[PDB]
Amino acid sequence: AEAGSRLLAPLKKPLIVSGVLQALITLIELAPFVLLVELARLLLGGAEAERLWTLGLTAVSLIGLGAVLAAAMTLWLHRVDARFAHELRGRLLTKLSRLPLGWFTRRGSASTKQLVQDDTLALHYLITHAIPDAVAAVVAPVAVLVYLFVADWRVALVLFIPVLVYLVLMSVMTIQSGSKIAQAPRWAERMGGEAGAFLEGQPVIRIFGGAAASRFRRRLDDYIDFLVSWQRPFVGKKTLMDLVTRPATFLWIILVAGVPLVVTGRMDPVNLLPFLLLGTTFGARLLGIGYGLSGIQTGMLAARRIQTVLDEPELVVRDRTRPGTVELDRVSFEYRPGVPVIRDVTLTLRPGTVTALVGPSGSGKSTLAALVARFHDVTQGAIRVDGRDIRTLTADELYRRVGFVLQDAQLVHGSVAENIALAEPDAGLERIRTAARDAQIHDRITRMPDGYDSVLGAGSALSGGERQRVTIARAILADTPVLVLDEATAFADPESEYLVQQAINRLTRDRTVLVIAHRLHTITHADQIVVLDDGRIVEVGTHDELLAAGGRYRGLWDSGRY
Amino acid sequence: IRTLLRLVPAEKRGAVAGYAVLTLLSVLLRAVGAVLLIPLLAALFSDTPSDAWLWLGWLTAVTLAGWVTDTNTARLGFDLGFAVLSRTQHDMADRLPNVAMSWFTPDNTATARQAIAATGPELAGLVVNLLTPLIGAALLPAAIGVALLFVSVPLGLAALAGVAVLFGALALSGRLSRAADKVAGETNSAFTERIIEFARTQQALRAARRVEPARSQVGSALAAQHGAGLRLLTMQIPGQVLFSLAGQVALIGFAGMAVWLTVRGQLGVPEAIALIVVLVRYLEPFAAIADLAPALETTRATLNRIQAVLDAPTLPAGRRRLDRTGAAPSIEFDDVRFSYGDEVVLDGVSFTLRPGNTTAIVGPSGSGKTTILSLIAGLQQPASGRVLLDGVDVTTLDPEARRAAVSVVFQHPYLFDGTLRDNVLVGDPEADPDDVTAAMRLARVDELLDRLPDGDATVVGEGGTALSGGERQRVSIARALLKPAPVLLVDEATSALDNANEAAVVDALTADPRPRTRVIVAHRLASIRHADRVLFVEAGRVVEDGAIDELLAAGGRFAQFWAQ
Ligand SMILES: Nc1ncnc2c1ncn2[C@@H]1O[C@H](COP(=O)(O)OP(=O)(O)OP(=O)(O)O)[C@@H](O)[C@H]1O
Ligand SMILES: Nc1ncnc2c1ncn2[C@@H]1O[C@H](COP(=O)(O)OP(=O)(O)OP(=O)(O)O)[C@@H](O)[C@H]1O
Ligand SMILES: [Mg+2]
Ligand SMILES: [Mg+2]
Ligand SMILES: [Zn+2]
Repeated sequence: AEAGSRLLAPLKKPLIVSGVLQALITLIELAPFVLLVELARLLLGGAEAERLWTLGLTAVSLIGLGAVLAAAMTLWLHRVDARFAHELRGRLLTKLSRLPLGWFTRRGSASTKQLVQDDTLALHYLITHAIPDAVAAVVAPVAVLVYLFVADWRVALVLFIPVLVYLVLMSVMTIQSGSKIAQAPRWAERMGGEAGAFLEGQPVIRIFGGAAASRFRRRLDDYIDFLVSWQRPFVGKKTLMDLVTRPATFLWIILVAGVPLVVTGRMDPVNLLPFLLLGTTFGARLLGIGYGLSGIQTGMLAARRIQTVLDEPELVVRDRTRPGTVELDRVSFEYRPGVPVIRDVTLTLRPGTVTALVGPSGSGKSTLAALVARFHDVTQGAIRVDGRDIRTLTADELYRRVGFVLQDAQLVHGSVAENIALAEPDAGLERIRTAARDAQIHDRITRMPDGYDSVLGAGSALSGGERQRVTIARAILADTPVLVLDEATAFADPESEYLVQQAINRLTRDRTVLVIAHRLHTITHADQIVVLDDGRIVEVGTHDELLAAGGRYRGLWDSGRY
Repeated sequence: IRTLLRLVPAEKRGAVAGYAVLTLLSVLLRAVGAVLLIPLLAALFSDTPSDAWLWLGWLTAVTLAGWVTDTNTARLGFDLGFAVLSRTQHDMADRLPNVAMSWFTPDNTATARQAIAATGPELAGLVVNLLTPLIGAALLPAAIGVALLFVSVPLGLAALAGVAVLFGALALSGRLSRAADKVAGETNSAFTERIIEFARTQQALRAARRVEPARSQVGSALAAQHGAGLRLLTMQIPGQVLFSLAGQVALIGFAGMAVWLTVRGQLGVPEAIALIVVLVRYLEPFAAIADLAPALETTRATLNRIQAVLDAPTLPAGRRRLDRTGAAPSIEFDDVRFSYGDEVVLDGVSFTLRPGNTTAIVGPSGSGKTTILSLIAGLQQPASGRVLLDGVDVTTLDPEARRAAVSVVFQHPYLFDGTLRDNVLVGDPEADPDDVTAAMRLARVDELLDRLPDGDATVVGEGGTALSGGERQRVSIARALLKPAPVLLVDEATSALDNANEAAVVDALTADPRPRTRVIVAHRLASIRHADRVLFVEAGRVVEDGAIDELLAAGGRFAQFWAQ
């Protein structure tokens, strides 16, 4: 696979050496049994004792040398694999930092977890074991069989019977499970998505249907049906391979072919000693790669998935190359091709002005905020911050110029100090208390058991309106020249909403602010009110001008009183 | 292993007895097959090789019987492995919706996610891949030692002497690596929860510039994951060294006794040569145990997570049912107390809702409004006090009857990844298309179907992520209205909807033709239109309540609330 060779290119020389070392090791692991054959041949021959001690002690030590070399070789090769995955996992996280945000929405958090963690873990056998097992499974059966075929071709041919049966069993097993191996990672992604939604959507499941009617229960039953149909023939062929390749199976068929040749005057019992001692050894090497073809197939698929994401388009920072000003020029955008959401929007945001973005639900006002953040590139037109295109700005410059609150008060697993200081983690507690105080959340944080160290993990510590005021505190602490407030203060009560708004006006007096609100009574003070209907600017003006116009804004304002 | 037998179904305990008998029989047959070479080669090397036929016949019978035993052991191991898989996974799927909502901490959610994530082929093939070779590899040296007693007593004792060394290495190898393996799993489990957080919180992280691995929390969890992973590879070195010493010590003990007997005439040369083959067969399980022992410790963590969910505290329930399935019940609290941990939310709430009426709940943010609705729907339960539906305590009510009594609109609309229609149908999957259309038309979701290109087949993201904030809110409202439950709970349905859509939705919450007792947790004075009663809740009790005109006339906290 091209996508697999490109990804595993850094491990070219480590993997070549692991193949060369295992050829030497497995030869060393077979040397004791060649010497034990000579020890056995000389015990029958009545040789001198000191010669037997030489063969006996050398053979026992060579068993120790092979065990030491084998253990050391897998240790180094396991650490090469461990260091590659850290390098690879960090590469993926670096890549995902830059991808357009439509990648995350169309995929989900369960597929990202499978990508960064499970798919990199799926490469373990391919990197650490596939080449060691392949070289062992080649050189050891080949070295043993060539040694034994010279010893006796009659018994040596009979050793091919379990070998050929093993090759047929793994080949048939490989073609059968090839389709299921490819289908397997999709099912894990789906079950991770269902399991994640099952855990996250627990209030919905508890009230609507419970366990019985849940989408997770059905997919759980379907997944096990896939596993049983996948694993029953796979495990069934696995055991026949183990039975075929076992030492007891080789030893029995050596004796079935051997004893009649010895009872009759066709073979000496001395010449059976190579078969009894070495004939039973190479079966375990054969089973190593036979059990391992699935690891290679899954690893090669995972490497293909990983390199596909690392080849993704990236929202590049191009080298094309008034303060606080943001200008939208002929901006258009499509979440999906052929589905307009923004249509030729032209707008300018100037310092010391409050711009209110209003309109019907689903008109694209949150999309415009995301476009200024450059979560997605505009399909047409341009968005320029302080005279420079954001496609030319780097991420640090872009997000130091403009700050965001996003209508979906996402909180990370950490303390409220870590959440409020998300923008500037090096900020001090004195600043955090100041930012939290302005966001009207400091009093709540004081009442917590651990105070500002209290953790904000899953299902903890805050109501919906309290989460939003934490994210406002984050934006205050960032202290960027431009600010965007996507539906902020939506869950805030009127008494608390006034205090937060008054603080925002105080802090952003001389700064560019883009407020987005459905509650039109809260944006009467805006310098300009921009009405976005069906992804296009239908009217622009002050509150009185838009009311007198008798257009969409007057309709929304009149309908606000019910 | 003690933990796995706990998870075995009771209906399969007949198969475990058969599996155990065949598993012991597998070891006995393999060991007899190995020691049957000593008389066979002794007869083969003798002056009368024709005597070798008797021992080859017994070897053929023992080996053929071994194939039948180990094939059946594989069928039962597969059946037992998947029976435990489907039993535990279905039990966890059944149990988790009944587990107390306080149990879903970030640590336990990781445990439940990993426990559910164990559904793959690795856990299913547990009995085939781990227990069968572990039991065989552990008992095979002991069975060869017992089998060798019929050839020579001290030789069998010497082979049993090395068995004790094998178990000594087996116990110590797990003991040395148990401290490091626990950290490796814990740091690897934290890394899972940060990738999910990383993907789920990209906008907030990207704006905050906490997205690059040098500055991100997932990058820090990756650095700790790597350090704990490399530490595990190092602290596992003593175990592999200790198994190698055990194998070498057993080799010296076995070979030392064989040579000692041979020079003293108690053991012929062919018997001694035959024991070299039995020595190799005796020593192969020493290496097999070494390869399987690291996998044994990861299984113990896997089964512990599964048992952690199965031991999770399910919520109290009964077997009562409402007097009528669809009639509007009266909702009342009788001095309800509630607290999240030590932080109190409610401190003696007592109200009564008339059946079939619509009442409103308003108050400051963080007051307890969402907690009140959760207690009515049974998501939470009081620390003390009681909630009664139609005069029947919900804590003593059937989970089916309790679940069917309430439909809710949540403050934060969560939609499952799927089509827009599938999320509406969750309210009542058995409803006919006429009923589903009525629910969508009431919730103004019909307008979405015109604007959206795929209509009701629009693919909703994780949550309602692939929909606007106001679009997913109306899909949630259609879901709640479709359900025929006689109690409707509404929580900030106005938050994400524009003025035109808000007014239609608010009118639809009461224009719904079913008779329901409605509770409206609202944000605006206009949002509580058509409300028969209003409850003002502040600091965990209903400080004030009454009609809208009554409270405005009194100029109480209700009037001060809208004055900002
Ligand atoms: N999971 C939780 N763990 C701990 N405390 C919580 C949790 N959820 C809410 N709280 C706290 O419980 C109290 C009431 O919260 P609740 O969600 O019931 O309020 P609310 O009136 O619905 O608020 P809002 O208008 O902000 O949604 C507040 O102190 C809130 O911080
Ligand atoms: N990730 C997405 N993928 C596809 N379509 C999307 C996505 N996010 C939003 N949309 C659609 O784009 C249009 C506008 O979305 P957006 O979130 O910008 O709306 P909005 O005006 O902010 O909404 P509201 O006022 O309800 O919060 C709607 O059709 C919405 O369904
Ligand atoms: Mg929006
Ligand atoms: Mg709430
Ligand atoms: Zn490995």
